[PDB]
Amino acid sequence: FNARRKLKGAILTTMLAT
Amino acid sequence: LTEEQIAEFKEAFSLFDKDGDGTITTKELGTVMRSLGQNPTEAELQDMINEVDADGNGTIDFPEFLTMMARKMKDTDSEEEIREAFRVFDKDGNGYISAAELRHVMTNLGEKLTDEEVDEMIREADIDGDGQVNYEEFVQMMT
Ligand SMILES: [Ca+2]
Ligand SMILES: [Ca+2]
Ligand SMILES: [Ca+2]
Ligand SMILES: [Ca+2]
Ligand SMILES: [Ca+2]
Repeated sequence: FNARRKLKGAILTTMLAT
Repeated sequence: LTEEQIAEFKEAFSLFDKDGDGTITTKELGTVMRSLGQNPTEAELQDMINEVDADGNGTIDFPEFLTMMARKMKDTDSEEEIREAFRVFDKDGNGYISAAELRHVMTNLGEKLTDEEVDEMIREADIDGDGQVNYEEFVQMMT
C-alpha cells in the first residue's frame, strides 16, 4: 500500500472529472 | 515525468477504467463524472476523448492518458480545480477533510480500503498534525 499515490490518484481523478 | 508521477497517473487511470480492460470509453468517463455530481453531454465526452486519442480507435489507453497529463488540459473558466475537487472531498463544507469523508469519497470512486489505510492517507497530507486535511494542505499536496 502506497498512501500518497492512492490519495493523489483519487484527487487527480476528481480534478479531471470536474 | 517522474516515477511517482507515472504511478499517480496509473492510479487515476485505474479509477476511470471501471471494468479494468485497459481503455477508458466515453461511458466510463460519463459514469465517473456523474458519480461526482457532474453532467457531461455525449458531445463533450466525445471531444474529451478525441483530444487525447492519438491512434484513433475511439478510446484512451494508458500511453494516451499519460500524454494528456504531461501537456495538461487548459482552464476555460475553472482555473482553481483544487478548490472544486476539495469541495468534493469536504462533504459538510467546514474546510477540513476528515478520515470519514475521505473514506466516503474512495467508496464512491469504487474501492474498499481499511481504516488504517485511510488513516495513512490522512497522515500523508496532514502538515500541522491535527488529524485532518485543510485546503492549504490539499493544495500543497498537489503543488
Ligand atoms: Ca474500460
Ligand atoms: Ca486510442
Ligand atoms: Ca469536512
Ligand atoms: Ca491538518
Ligand atoms: Ca482540526
